[PDB]
Amino acid sequence: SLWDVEFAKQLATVNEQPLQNGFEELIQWTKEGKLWEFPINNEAGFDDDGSEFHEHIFLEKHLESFPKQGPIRHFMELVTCGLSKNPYLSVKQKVEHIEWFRNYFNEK
Amino acid sequence: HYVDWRMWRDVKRRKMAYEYADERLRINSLRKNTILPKILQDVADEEIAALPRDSCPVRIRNRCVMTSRPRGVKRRWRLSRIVFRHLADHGQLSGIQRATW
Amino acid sequence: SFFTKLTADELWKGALAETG
Amino acid sequence: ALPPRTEKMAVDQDWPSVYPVAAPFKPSAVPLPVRMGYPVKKGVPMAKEGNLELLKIPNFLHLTPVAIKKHCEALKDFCTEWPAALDSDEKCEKHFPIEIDSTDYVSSGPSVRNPRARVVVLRVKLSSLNLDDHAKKKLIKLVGERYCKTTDVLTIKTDRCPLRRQNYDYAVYLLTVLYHESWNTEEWEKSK
Amino acid sequence: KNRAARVRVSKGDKPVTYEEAHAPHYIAHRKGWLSLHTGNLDGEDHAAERTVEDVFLRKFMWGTFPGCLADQLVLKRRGNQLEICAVVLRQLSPHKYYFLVGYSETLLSYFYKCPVRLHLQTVPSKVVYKYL
Amino acid sequence: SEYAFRMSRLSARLFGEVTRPTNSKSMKVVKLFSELPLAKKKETYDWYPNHHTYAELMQTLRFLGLYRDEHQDFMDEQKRLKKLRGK
Amino acid sequence: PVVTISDEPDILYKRLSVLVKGHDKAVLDSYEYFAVLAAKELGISIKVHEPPRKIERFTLLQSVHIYKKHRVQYEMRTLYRCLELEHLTGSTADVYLEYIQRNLPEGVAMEVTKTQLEQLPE
RNA sequence: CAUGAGGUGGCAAGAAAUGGGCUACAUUUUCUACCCCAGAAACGAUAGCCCUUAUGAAAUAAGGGUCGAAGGUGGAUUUAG
Ligand SMILES: [Mg+2]
Repeated sequence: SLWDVEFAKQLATVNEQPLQNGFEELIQWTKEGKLWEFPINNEAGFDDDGSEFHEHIFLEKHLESFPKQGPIRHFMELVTCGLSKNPYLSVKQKVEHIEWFRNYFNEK
Repeated sequence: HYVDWRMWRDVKRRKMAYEYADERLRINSLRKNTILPKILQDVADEEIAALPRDSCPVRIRNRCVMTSRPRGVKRRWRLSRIVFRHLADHGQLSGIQRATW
Repeated sequence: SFFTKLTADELWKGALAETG
Repeated sequence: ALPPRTEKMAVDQDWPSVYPVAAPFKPSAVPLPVRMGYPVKKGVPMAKEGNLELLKIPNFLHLTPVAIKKHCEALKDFCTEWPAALDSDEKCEKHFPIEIDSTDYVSSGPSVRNPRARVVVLRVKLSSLNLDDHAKKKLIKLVGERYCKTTDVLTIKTDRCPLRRQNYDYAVYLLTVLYHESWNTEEWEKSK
Repeated sequence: KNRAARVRVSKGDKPVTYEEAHAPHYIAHRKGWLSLHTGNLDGEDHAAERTVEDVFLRKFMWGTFPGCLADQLVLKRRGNQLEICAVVLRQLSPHKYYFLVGYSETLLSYFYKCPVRLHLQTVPSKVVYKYL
Repeated sequence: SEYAFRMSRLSARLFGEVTRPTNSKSMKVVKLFSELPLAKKKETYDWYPNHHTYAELMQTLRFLGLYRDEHQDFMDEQKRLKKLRGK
Repeated sequence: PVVTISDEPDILYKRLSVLVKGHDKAVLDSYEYFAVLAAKELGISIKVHEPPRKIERFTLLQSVHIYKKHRVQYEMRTLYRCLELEHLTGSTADVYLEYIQRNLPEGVAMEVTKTQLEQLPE
């Protein structure tokens, strides 16, 4: 419904007044999304697709199948631990890394 | 539109590093063990060698952003001790005042 | 570059060389 | 066009409306005859109507005491007063065990992504936990550099995952699992 | 003879402004810092990035406002803000200035993803501190 | 001590980190995975900011007539003079 | 206007510490005063102390070329101010923060707010 | 169509002279404890040599063995407080 949208726009225009004050301007900015939402989080966004710690840290699931007695498995475990320790890499990235490693292993 | 050719080269190197970093890291991990076989390690090393230079992280040299000079460059501001000084004197850096001591 | 550039007065001074 | 809003300013006035939000100096706006600068050898500190120094000053022309008071009054809403859980932190401890305490930094500039803010520790008193006999002996053993002996305070710190809330959750879980482990004695234990 | 920012005594003719007429050793003493941001406090991050931006901005302003800056700018930041105080000469028509200002605000905002709102200071002549 | 060792192992298990015993050499890998690599850091890849963008934009502005590289103008003038001359 | 009230329990903050870093002392003092004025008005028990100033110093060459002895040294000072707030409801605390954080001075003044939860044991 | 630009490899080793450092040449010392009531001894510490470790695509640093120089308080002169 483009007509509806147009009507809405018109209504909005009708409603409008100028900036009035500094406070008003600030409010407008906030509404837009230019200014920050106080008090500051250092977070807003960056949600990592609803991970909840175990997805980051406990990599028994993402470890996948391979022989569980050899040095290779030890290495994999170490890698997993390292990944867990990591903050900056996402959930996806670690998984991708693991996959790559697996592929490499398969190739040999 | 960078300051000189050296700067451009550096930038290119940085870009390369960014591109190929993960792979490099993986290869290093593969290499740097006493765990797991020797042949595999050797193979990894070979692979690393094969991978192109400038993607190497060590070739990344620090210069000043403004004047392309490698030395006297504070890593806090990424500018040369001449440019930085110039900035400081006029008063264009907040906090930076002369050490009367 | 853009940062390698500077103000005109300085340039003029450089050109002139009226200060040995 | 004159020095406007100064010559025609009322003696005794709603000042908070003239400077509501924080802004620069504007000597035309300001009524005070402030002279800011180092005096010339035989002269005066520099005049109001064209100083950089004044501009440079971070300023509190907004937030005049009266204005502040007004603001406070306005914001008596938004503010549910806390109950009679009392001062001294004894009562609180008795009622609320555990002390989580994560920080958050407010830097300037376009980005707000500061890693340091994510970190969280969980300082909980061991005596206030109040459900451990043999587990007191085991918990301590488990948890090396944490647990002060002068004041019995377990203090797990979580730095792994990116978000703060998730870190907190992990810490909580870590604590719980630890407790469980302490409670549930193993067979090999006997070789002391 | 150290001779950084200090403008030189040639005669009794050189008209010099207060920021311009004070040597770098006075920065905390008889002067103030032009830029103002959290970066250079310690421990704190993103100073280098800021510095470049600051360098850019002044230059940009100069380019835009040619023969319409009496003295050097004052750059300020408050979270996600980038306030500027420019001391301008009453040379051009106000309409032109207005046109310029909005444009600058928009362009800068789009560049740095930060709502700029510069405020000007109209002064007929350069405010002389010394005839050096 | 065996008991102590066991306790340590348990602790390790609890706190995610390396459970099975190993060397200082193999911990390198772990460290690497914990960290970002040097090349992926925001200090490194974005050390020099854009530059090209800064120049080009300025040039565009100049062309338009909303900005004036005085230095550039001077250079142009010099070039013109040279052309007039010798060259 | 328009506040509303949720049915859920409000979060409890204990001894909420706030550390203000600043280049200039007078400004910092002013800020502290403002904070005091605010908190008291609100109905919040607070106190203030000034932990010691830090001064990172560093030296560089006075010349462009050669002349090694002749150096110029800089310093970038930072002074601190505590703003530890004794006992409050979470919403109130948030409001206070908002009041403070929005209108703090530019560049100079940077606060670090160690909030402190309590909660039930699990 | 080069005093411009990009790639691969390389370039630095001393017959010597001289400047400024470090370390000694020992008993006010050397080693060990302790960081100032002790007990032993009658040095010096490179140069290499091998062996690790760190770094890093790739060996410069760090440690361990081995060895164990000259030097046995310095001339005219001169440096700092
Ligand atoms: Mg001198």
